[PDB]
Amino acid sequence: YPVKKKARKSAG
Amino acid sequence: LYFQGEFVVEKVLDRRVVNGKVEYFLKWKGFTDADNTWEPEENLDCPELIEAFLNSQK
Repeated sequence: YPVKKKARKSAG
Repeated sequence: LYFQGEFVVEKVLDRRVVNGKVEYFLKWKGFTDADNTWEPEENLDCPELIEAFLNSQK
């Protein structure tokens, strides 16, 4: 599961 | 549910402003370009990719 270089989706 | 939480970002490709919010156009790791999305700043945790993108533009 990512801990860096990541983002959450508007779709969620 | 399946779109919740966080996913690995591969690339930051562009920036825009919508209704007072800055969004970045993202390529997601493991996905094709067809799945690229615009996401608001508050959704992001990819500061090295954002920096690289802005530097690339001058």
